[PDB]
Amino acid sequence: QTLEHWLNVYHEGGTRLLRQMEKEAIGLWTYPNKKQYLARLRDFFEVGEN
DNA sequence: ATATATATATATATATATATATATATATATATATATATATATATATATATATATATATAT
Repeated sequence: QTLEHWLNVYHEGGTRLLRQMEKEAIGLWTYPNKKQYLARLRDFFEVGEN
């Protein structure tokens, strides 16, 4: 997974294509809002939100 | 491994706003038609006078 690939997918289609890709590809996550993504970051790096 | 209670994401349903078309209520104007009024002419009926057809009364 790289930025170029994501941009290509987006140019091919909107949010729906990326949501489908989430299911298609392993080891990937997406979040439509920042709070959940930051929660994932926290639980990955084992730190408090501060 | 399933129930049972939160949390998040998504979709649905509703409310607001505006644009466009249609329906309803009201008023007015118009036209048409109906009905009536008016005027004129003619028809019918009755009345009166004269003419035609027929008979009788009065005066001498």
